[PDB]
Amino acid sequence: GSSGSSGVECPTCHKKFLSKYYLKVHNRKHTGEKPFECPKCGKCYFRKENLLEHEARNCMNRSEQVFTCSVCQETFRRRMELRLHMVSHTGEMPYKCSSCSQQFMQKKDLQSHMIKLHSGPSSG
Ligand SMILES: [Zn+2]
Ligand SMILES: [Zn+2]
Ligand SMILES: [Zn+2]
Ligand SMILES: [Zn+2]
Repeated sequence: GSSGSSGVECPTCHKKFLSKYYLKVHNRKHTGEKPFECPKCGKCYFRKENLLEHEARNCMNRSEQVFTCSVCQETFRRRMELRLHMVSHTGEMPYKCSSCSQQFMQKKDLQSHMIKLHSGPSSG
């Protein structure tokens, strides 16, 4: 049935990809001991409660690579989206700017933003 094409393969789930890059980032999950994991698909869930929900909320199903929240188990076809969504759970992003008052998830992400956008090689 389902077929793929020239590319790498996951020595864990046996899932081929277009480029190693994706394969690696994908394996990120596999690695790292976990307490529980959906016995239907294989989604590790630190908290049991979360695991149970998911099973009902959503499970393995031929569909575009999406992301699942960690509080409401939402659905995001993109990674960044989830990041901009999590803020709703914690009010707002963990990091913020001062000149523009931007928002970021990482400290370095902000510092660099102020060192390039605010402190770029241009005078604009
Ligand atoms: Zn895999
Ligand atoms: Zn599942
Ligand atoms: Zn959420
Ligand atoms: Zn800024």
